Amino acid sequence: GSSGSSGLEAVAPERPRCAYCSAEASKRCSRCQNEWYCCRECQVKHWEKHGKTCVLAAQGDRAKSGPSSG
Ligand SMILES: [Zn+2]
Ligand SMILES: [Zn+2]
Repeated sequence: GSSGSSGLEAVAPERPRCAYCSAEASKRCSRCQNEWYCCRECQVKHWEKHGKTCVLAAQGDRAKSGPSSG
């Protein structure tokens, strides 16, 4: 009996959040698209810092999706 393999750790992903109020982000920076925020209110506030991180980045790889309505 010569065996020994183990590495199937299961972990669930976490939803995005704001950077100022860590509140429901469900939004993306309309400048770099590499940040999350609840509303423009915070975006402006935490802009002095984020700014540096924000770098002109055009849209790249897009995912597939399709919402619905009731
Ligand atoms: Zn916020
Ligand atoms: Zn940005």
